[PDB]
Amino acid sequence: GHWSVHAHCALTCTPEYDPSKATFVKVVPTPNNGSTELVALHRNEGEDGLEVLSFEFQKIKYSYDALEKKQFLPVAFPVGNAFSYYQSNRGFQEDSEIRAAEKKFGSNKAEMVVPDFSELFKERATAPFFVFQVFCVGLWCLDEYWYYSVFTLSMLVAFEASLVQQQMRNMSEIRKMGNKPHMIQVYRSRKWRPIASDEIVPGDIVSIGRSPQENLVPCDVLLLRGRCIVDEAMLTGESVPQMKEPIEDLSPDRVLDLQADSRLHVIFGGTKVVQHIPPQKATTGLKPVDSGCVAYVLRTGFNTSQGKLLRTILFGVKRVTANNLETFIFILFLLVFAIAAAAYVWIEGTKDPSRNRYKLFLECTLILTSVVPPELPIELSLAVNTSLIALAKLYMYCTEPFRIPFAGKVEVCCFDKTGTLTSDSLVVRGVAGLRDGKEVTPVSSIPVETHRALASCHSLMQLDDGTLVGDPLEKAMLTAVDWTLTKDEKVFPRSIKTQGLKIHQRFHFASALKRMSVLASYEKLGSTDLCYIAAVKGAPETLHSMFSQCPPDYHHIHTEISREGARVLALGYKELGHLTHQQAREVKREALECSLKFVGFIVVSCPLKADSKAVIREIQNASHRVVMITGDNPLTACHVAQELHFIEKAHTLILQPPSEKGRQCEWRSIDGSIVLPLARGSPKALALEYALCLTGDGLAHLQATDPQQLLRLIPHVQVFARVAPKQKEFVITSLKELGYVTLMCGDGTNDVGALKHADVGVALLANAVKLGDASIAAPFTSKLSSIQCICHVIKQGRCTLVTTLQMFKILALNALILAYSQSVLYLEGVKFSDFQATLQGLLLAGCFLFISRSKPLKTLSRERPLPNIFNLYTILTVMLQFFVHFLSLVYLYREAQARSPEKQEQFVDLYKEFEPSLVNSTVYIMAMAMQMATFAINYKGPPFMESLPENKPLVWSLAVSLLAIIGLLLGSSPDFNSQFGLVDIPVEFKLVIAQVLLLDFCLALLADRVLQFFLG
Repeated sequence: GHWSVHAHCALTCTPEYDPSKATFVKVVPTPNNGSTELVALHRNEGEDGLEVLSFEFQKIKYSYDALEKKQFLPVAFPVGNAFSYYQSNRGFQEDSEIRAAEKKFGSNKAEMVVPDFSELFKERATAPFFVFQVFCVGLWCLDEYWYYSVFTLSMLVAFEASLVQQQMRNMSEIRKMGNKPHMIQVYRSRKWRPIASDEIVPGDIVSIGRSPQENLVPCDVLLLRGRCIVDEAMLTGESVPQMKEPIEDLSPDRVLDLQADSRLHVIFGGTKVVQHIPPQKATTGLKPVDSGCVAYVLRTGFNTSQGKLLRTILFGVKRVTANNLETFIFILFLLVFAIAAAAYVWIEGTKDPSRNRYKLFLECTLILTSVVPPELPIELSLAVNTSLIALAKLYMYCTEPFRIPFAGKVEVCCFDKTGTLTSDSLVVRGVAGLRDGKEVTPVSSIPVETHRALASCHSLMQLDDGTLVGDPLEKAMLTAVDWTLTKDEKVFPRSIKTQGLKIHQRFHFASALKRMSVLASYEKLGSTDLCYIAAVKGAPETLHSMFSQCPPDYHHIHTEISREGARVLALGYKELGHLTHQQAREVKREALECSLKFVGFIVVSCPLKADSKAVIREIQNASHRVVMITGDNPLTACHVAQELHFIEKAHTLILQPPSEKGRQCEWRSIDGSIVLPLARGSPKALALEYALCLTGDGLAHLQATDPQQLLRLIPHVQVFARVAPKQKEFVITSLKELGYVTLMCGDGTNDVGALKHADVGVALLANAVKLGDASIAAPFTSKLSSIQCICHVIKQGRCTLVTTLQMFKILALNALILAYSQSVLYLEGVKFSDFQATLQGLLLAGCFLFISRSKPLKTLSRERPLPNIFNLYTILTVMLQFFVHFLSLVYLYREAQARSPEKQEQFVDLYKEFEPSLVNSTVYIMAMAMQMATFAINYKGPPFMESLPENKPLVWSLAVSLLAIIGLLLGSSPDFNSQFGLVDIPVEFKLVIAQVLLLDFCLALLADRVLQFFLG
């Protein structure tokens, strides 16, 4: 189809090479994705005298940089300009130049293109396989087999129309998620205008706000000023809304990076606005009529994140393509036996001079067309569709079907304990470090300084309804604190006679700094002066050095707290003395951390889910390896891992990078008793001796020193800890490079990048639907917080893979039987009339459809599905069965031919049509027996799928086929077999026919089962 396009383009107009004036330019799709297309260039007048030829591909604009690069390049977006310049940037000033800029840089239309069902059918009809099929149908027409042609063409067009219908049903959903265009209050020509969403262009300044109609954010915008409560669920999927901070406070020397500064300052498109905080009237700047937060438009068109993902959804694949090498080699092998049969056909026919040659070549081509089954990719699509529909009932969505089959081949599965293996809600047991010893004191008895430190240090927010929403950790601590949080960022104690604390501004968590700070002031008792007190929290290991005064048992108590597995978080509070109002704005975010005072720890219990234990046990029972990738304390992860039996060795040793440069890395055990430096040899012996786990800092050190030993060590490691999001992508890709099929289950925003690159990925959304950033483009998407989705998806993958193997085997045997039977038996002047091979076509169609709908078991088993069709078992069984059936067929033919009386007249009138015979009867009955035997023998039952009797449709179909075979062989009803035009056989030789049929069936069963037993 794609190659068929360029011939038409060449015919319409010649390709043009000269860059002076090109009428049309071919578009290279690139192997990753896309399709071959031709686009007409756009010629525009240049105001400055410089012309640019432009084209649009997938609604993405690219330009020929005739000035510097002399090549096609995408249009540069205003995001690349300096952050400080945009701070100083005012925006456009006049409307004529506004249309000038809109025309010259293009526009953005969030509406998508939905092809018509007729158009979709026409576009699918160009596929090579449908053309091959319709050619074959025409060949059956030419061989006078008119009924055969009409039935096969009807079935093929019916299935293609069914595919088009399900494609249209999917397109209807994409239409449903489409966002209707709407008016927006935007700043242009030094004024505010009512402007529709479609006509927004980058460089515009828009003051967005909480729309009374709950209108979604049109596109990505950069929050210039003000605070806003934004619900990024439908895009990002975090149940916790992410705060947005104004950039006027940001330093001008900073250079904006999308990856680093995405969460707190740039407002993504497609999100829903809940509440916007208006800036103070004292500040001088952009003044909006609607009193909404002013924002700058960075990215538009489909180059925005939501647009990128949904356009990749649309123009990525119409239907899943599975024309892999295995299918090609299957066709090739069946075609090899086809060519052998056809060669015998031609030779034996040419041995006879009387018969026509052109007709003989016609049935030769008929045999060839019959060999390649017209239903070959149809049932692969059917099996994938049935698997998808079955997997749908488990409340789990699948954005892309194609790596569903990859689920069966999984060997190593990755898990995250944060939020996925443990509930995020949890509970707080107390506040530690405020009393002598390792004992944790209740929240009631902790000092008031700890009370204010815990209460102030929170990023929680208040909605219009005022419901408390935020991080479950902060949620739980404030619940223990019990101080009310008001919409005015004032924290009031419920039962404590202390003045409330008003948070002036919040510094949020940074991954690199591993800390966050809160800056606020409290009124002194008996005076109106404002005393600024700042409470901070973060990584205890980082927070230790920043304490000015610290107890000696800090690391000791931290070690024992992490021993229990409870999440430990150090609390800090600095006096800071008295501060002025302006100086509070003056102080930067990295200055609050210095000269801190220790306040104590907090123990945060992580409750391991009970349902986790059974699924982990089952997945280890599946001859699979499980690896833990998480970010908390490494020995905390060790406690979690041993609790779920992730590690079963006598001891486990942690890896640390050495304090001094040039020192060889040395492991230390959890108890610390066993210490051994890393050896250059294989860690297999140590792994047998004890379990190994890697820390994130050690991971970085091993990356920086030499990747080789790291690559050797990764496969045998069970626990990964303190791993930042980039290094999770690192570890997933590293596991993939070893060749093991990778499965990962993640929920947090840190896991998006890793789930992007995993071979099979599932994303879990709490509560609910959120439909997170990953879940848009994750391989799979699950709505249930439990991780039973892992075992369910693995089971479905096993089932679909075994079904595909089954299907290829059935098609191979059945095609070979029908092909050889027809090929030689037409040579003997014995061809099927319309009714009988119509019947066989119905039996094949019905049996294929019923076996396509197999059901799986309830529990998985230790045995592993075969990797693919390319294994010795399949080829050896197909050949052994084929010879076992071939010998029987040859015996039947010779035994019959030794019996039928010869021709009465050598020359037969050409006008005479088919007249019934007995060889017809024997060959058709034997072929039916062979199809029945194929279906009965090759159905692999437990423990990979249900038993043979359980699949009631297939049992009924096989029973009907066997009843038809037995009734025809008996020939009890003369009307019945007369309708089929089958001549009666003498009973003395139904005896032999039945005996040889049973012998063939039993030999096939015994041979196949003994082969399975020997090569299991």
